Amino acid sequence: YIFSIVTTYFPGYQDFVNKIRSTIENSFVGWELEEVLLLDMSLDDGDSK
Amino acid sequence: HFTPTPVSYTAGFYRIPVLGLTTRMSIYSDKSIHLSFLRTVPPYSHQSSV
Repeated sequence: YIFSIVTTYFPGYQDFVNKIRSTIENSFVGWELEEVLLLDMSLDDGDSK
Repeated sequence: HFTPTPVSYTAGFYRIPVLGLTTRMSIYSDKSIHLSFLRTVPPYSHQSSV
C-alpha cells in the first residue's frame, strides 16, 4: 500500500499518471501515494540533480 | 500540411535537427510525437496573447 512512481518523457506518461490518480482517488482500499516524480535525463551533466 | 510530416519523420529517423520556416500549424507544436523540429515563426494557435 506504499508506492511512488518515477517516469521520463514518453508519448503517454500523462494519461498513465492521470489514470493511476483517478483510479486511486475513489476506492475502498487505503492507497498511500508519496509524491510523483517527473525526472528527465535530457539535460547534459544533469545526473547530479 | 502534408509534406513537412514526411520530411520530419525521415529526418528524425536518424535523430538530426530540422529547422522549419514556412509552417506554423499546431500539430508539430508537440515535443514528443515529433522527435526534432524547430520553428522560426509563432504557431498559428499562439495568437492568443494579443
